[PDB]
Amino acid sequence: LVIPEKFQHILRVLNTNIDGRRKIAFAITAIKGVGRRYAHVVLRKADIDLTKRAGELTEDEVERVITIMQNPRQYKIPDWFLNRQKDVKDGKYSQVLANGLDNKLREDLERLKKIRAHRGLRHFWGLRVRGQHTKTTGRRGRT
Amino acid sequence: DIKLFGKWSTDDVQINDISLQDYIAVKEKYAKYLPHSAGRYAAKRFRKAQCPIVERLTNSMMMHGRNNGKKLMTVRIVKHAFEIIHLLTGENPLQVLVNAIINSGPREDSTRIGRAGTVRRQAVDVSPLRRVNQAIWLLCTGAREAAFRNIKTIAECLADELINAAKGSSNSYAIKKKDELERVAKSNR
Amino acid sequence: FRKFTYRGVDLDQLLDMSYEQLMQLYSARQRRRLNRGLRRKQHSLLKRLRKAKKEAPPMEKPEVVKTHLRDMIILPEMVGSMVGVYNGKTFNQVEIKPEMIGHYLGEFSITYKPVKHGRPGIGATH
Amino acid sequence: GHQQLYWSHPRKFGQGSRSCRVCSNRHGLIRKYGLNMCRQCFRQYAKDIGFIKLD
Amino acid sequence: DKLNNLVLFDKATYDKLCKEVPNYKLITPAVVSERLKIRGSLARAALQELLSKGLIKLVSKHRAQVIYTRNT
Amino acid sequence: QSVQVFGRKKTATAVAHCKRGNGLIKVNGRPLEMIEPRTLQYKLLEPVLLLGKERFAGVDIRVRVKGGGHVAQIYAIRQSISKALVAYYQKYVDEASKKEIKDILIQYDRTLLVADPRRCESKKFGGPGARARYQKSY
RNA sequence: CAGCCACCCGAGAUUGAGCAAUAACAGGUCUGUGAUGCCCUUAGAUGUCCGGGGCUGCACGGCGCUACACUGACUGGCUCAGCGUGUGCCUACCCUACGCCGGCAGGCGCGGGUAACCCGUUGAACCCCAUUCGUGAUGGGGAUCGGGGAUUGCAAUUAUUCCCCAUGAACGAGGAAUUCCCAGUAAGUGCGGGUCAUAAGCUUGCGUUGAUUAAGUCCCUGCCCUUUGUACACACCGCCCGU
Repeated sequence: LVIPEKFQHILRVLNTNIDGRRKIAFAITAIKGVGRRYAHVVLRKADIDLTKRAGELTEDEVERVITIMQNPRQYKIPDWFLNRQKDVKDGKYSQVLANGLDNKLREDLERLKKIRAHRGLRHFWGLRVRGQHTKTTGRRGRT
Repeated sequence: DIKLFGKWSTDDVQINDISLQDYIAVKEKYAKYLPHSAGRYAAKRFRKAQCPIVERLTNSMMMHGRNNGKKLMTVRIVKHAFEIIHLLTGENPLQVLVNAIINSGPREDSTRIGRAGTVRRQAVDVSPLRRVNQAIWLLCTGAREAAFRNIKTIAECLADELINAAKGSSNSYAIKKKDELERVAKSNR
Repeated sequence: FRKFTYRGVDLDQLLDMSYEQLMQLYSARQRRRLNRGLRRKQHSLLKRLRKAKKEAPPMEKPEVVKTHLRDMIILPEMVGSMVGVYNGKTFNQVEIKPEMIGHYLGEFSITYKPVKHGRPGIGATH
Repeated sequence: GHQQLYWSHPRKFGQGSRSCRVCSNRHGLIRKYGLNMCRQCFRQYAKDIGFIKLD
Repeated sequence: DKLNNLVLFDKATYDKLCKEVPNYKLITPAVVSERLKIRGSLARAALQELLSKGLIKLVSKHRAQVIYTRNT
Repeated sequence: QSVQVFGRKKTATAVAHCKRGNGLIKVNGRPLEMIEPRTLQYKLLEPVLLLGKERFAGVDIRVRVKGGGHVAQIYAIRQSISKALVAYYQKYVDEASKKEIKDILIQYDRTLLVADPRRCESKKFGGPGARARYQKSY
């Protein structure tokens, strides 16, 4: 329950963005390595208590699921929630860390720009790579 | 006899107006243990004009066509109107429904003028059958106006719907539209 | 700088071992036309490959060769030869980097382009 | 040309592999139930074959 | 603004659940608990949990316009 | 034992197998008291138990109505209850008891037992549905 | 009287379609036709060969799509409510259960089915709704290209590729004007069939859905009848007058 001190409103855990107003399946999803079915499988394989709440969370719990995100090969599950899966720069599913160095961090997008990949050109805009018949098309990519 | 458990009774309804004997059918054999038993009033030669108040509440609330799909929901909301108004008032829900809709609602409701009218309305002596039925309609649409699309916690929205429909708070939009209708009715006077 | 790695999977390490076990790990797509067998209906592609790699080594635009085949891929030695569409109306000449193994967008040559768009104004309703 | 260039690939299945069994027309054919007619020939012969307008 | 909310059960969610809410003629905790400006849904959840101590099985939640107990 | 009254609402597939015992109705393995919808329970349990619990101990009925939809097997169970009781008290008690139990089961339900032939209606060409067409002409 | 409006021994008191007259159109079809009048003459003839490709050079004021929300949730709930196809006679090209490759497109294998007999008790909503809603940018997108690996068919380049993944262009039904709609209709969703070597956001049918209705009118757009006027009859998109 709440105690007469600071609630876990705004803190820097893993440089992610989350505010304590939306409930479960949304708070865990705020970190790009936790949420939905992957959260289900992690909570299963780690044998975790259902009652635990994220309202006053501990950093270790999110970190451990993130470590599982880095290395899900042993678990025999899709290493999903990664934009870097089977992509250049990782010999094996590796975790890149830190922010403010996005160009270096996501150099995958720089590799896609230097090869001028239309697929890569898709990222940065909201549109279909296939491009459907002339109609409400093109509107995909509004800034 | 037939009653509600060992704690509630349903034989406490006597208005004695001698005017609800031509449209509200209680005369001879229209009694039901059942709140609703799959009526076929459509196939009948307009034999649906002797309809009681509970079925009006049953059939006059849904917005658009976004509730139909299972009359399960209709009968369930009849049952839960029963129980929720019973919880609100501590007595027979239908009795207090009538009590709290008669003391308010349409005194002279919306009805046109002569052969064609849309500019203003006419302060019309509302017939007891149509006054009661349209007051239940007011409560139903106010329930789907207040309980639905509410900015507050919904377990007292029937209490505030009763407040808006009878006491006259400036919360429900239907009650201010009816206020404009009453302003026209007084324009007639 | 950075060389070519096969989509996060090592390539020089791939060539470290033998060659008979690479077909068991052959990449996705661009093998169907010759999937009927490493037999007839294939000699033309290898003939053009020898043609181009004799007139132009890798990392170079080839000499008058216009093959329309996807050039079933095993290694980024495909550079040094160009997939081109020949009609008298289609002529693409682009030097493409050797990062193409069984994967996306190794072909910049395009057989169509938008046609002259006229004036969109001059009224819209009457 | 007569038998040397053609007939070197499966192409026995296209729309040209069918034609109306009454007029040898390849447009608007009816494959359902196998009577294999066009629209208009079937409309002409429906009474005789056994199809009657009731719906 | 960024209104301050508490994600889980709270003392305010536990507040006055049996002190003056069930001692009124209208036994409905919704609006009265809402006056505390603390989430009323979890207040209802706490009230239901304390009502379902284990003597009578109350696991059904039903719709929003749902009944509450009589304890006056 | 043959009474030949059944219970059939809408198109639900029902069986009314009669042999002496307690009157129980099995729905998805859930008996009459504990019912599948779990929300229309009072509306079906009110007529029988308030008059007596041994009231159904006359002739047991296998009622296994494989009904899908709550309006389907709900009110089908009460149709079965009323029909079985009325037929048993008709054929195997006497005419006067017939009259009185028919009176109470008719004040239960005046006239809504049997309906007209109707269901979801057909679709016509020229439009997406039964009575609807393509783009509008204002 | 013909009939109409409501109901007191009482299952039933306007289901929806098919057919659909006389007289007409210079309405459409000679690119459905072994249903046919009036024709052409001489070289990569409209019929074989066209890797590539024809509307796709396109910004939801032509069918089928977003509910700013307890009427809504992911099986603690289904003994279910429910059109009609499916293989070799020309002709190889059908529907598929079940195991393995598998935690999966797709591939392999024996098996059933000429069909109420096999697909199949067709996965046509999950009603308590065991990740679980307070002032709702954030379950009402996730303004879609990365990933076990990507097709029984030469060609998948605006296209049958395929099983699925954090709020981010909309914000409360978005009006210049429009070959929609009244009792299981509108509108969600999906499932079939025709097209189909590959394929349906097309069309044609099929499913859980209502009434206290508006038991209305001729103000629009039209139609019908009567009277009436006409200088109209190519019939008001007429006739016609004058500079």
